[PDB]
Amino acid sequence: ILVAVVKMCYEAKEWDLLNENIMLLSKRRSQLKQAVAKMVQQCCTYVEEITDLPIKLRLIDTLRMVTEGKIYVEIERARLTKTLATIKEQNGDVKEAASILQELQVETYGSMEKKERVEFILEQMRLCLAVKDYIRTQIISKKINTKFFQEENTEKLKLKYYNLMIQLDQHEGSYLSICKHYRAIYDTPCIQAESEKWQQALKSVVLYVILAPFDNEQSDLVHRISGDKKLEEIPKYKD
Amino acid sequence: DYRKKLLEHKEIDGRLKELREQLKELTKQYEKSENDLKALQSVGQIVGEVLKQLTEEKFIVKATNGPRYVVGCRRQLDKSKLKPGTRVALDMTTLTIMRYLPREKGCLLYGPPGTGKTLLARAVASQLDCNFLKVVSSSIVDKYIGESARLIREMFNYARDHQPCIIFMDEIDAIGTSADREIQRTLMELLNQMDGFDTLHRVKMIMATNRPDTLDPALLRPGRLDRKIHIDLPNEQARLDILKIHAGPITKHGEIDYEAIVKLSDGFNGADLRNVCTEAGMFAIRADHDFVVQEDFMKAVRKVADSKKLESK
Repeated sequence: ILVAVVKMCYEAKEWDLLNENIMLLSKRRSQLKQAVAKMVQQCCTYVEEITDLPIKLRLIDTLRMVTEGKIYVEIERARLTKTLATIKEQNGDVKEAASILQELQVETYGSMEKKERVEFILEQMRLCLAVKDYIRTQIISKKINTKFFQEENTEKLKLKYYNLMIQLDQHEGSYLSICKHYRAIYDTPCIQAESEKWQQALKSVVLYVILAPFDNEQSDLVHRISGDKKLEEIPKYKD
Repeated sequence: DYRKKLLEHKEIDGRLKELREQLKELTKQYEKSENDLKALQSVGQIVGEVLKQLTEEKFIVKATNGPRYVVGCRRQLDKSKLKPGTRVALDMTTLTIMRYLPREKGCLLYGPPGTGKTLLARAVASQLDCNFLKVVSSSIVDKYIGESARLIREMFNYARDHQPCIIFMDEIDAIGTSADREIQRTLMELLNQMDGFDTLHRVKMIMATNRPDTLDPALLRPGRLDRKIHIDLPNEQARLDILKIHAGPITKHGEIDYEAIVKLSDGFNGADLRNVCTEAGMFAIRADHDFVVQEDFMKAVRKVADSKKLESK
């Protein structure tokens, strides 16, 4: 049997009771990550299907503990809000988009995260298909492409997310969104098999050079694709 | 008869082709000698400074000796460096111009138990520092009336003019009546030259102390030292890592236990543990042997580490 009311009331009402009498702030920050990691580990083993009543109070409490904390490695704080956001995806309530996307900025600034930043940054454009806010897209590929070109971020599926990044700006924009997007996919056929690149890579390799501005980029951008042996094999080479 | 002449002639050709390397290496330096002799032909240049420019082609120069002159514009250079305010060079003949002459955010790491955090700054500086700019806490004696404001503005001004600037403050407990007025003066100057339009992305400083009661509650306030990290456990995992990746070139006995040497030498730092192991090497080199019995190693750990614990005042 488990009521979980007294359980959430003990920790929910007793957080710094031992830290209020000790006037010497020890600022341990060493076993706190292990304690919070143990809490999210036990709640991770009891998070799938146990009881639907206490989970909303536990989650609504820990997401407030994210704001009340203000000092963490910003790993578990993102873990609870993304494992809650995944539930909110199929739950049908998109009102939390301002919460996850508003707190994501706080959860991505103040620390050095290389691998977790890309694995957790997909939430910026995940619910954007349901939100479709133009100003939000203007704030967040701006906040997305701050400092990252190739390095310090490895997965394998990198090109897939690359296609998943600026295609929504192509949905918001009209033509200029792919001018800088379709010009950087030349390394995509080198990473994976070139069999399927004829339909997507070698097809989008001409859209950005046709839709390029007629002032200066048309003069020099036409020389980057010239010389490739696969260019003449396309029937559109005459076009 | 015939098969051996190929190997023999290969030997004569070998000793014949192995003598060119003894000369072709020094012929490059010999030719470099005449290259320098042809490079020392550009002589007779003088310096000058520009204050006021009337004509875009011809301006006024100021020599270091004191007399002033006026020069022209050379067909090779452009008007980029010709603007005033940049020290340039001149020639003795025709006073032509060859080229110009260029003139010349916070983290607190304190541990309430034990000492040796300055040696932690020696560990980080010995790991990756790449910027040499040290400031000692014994330069603010202020035995005069007290004018360290221009010392702070001039020091951080040299930190703006000098890109490499990573400071490691230490021994601040003895400098931390009007004993606090100078601390509020220099600290308020630190805020006055750290909270405004200061290059925080280039400057860096680390403050160290020795006692938990003299922590300078003014420095304990946020701002000055935002990143605060306690030293209660001296990073036993990072200590073991420092011992592993710093125990490479030092050769010791075959049977060696890292956990025992780590556990018997704690409290200060892992780089100090590296000083204990290199001290055990400083005694193994006295015992003119590469590997010795761990008894002397335990004498360096117990006697040297406990000597650090006793004489670490």
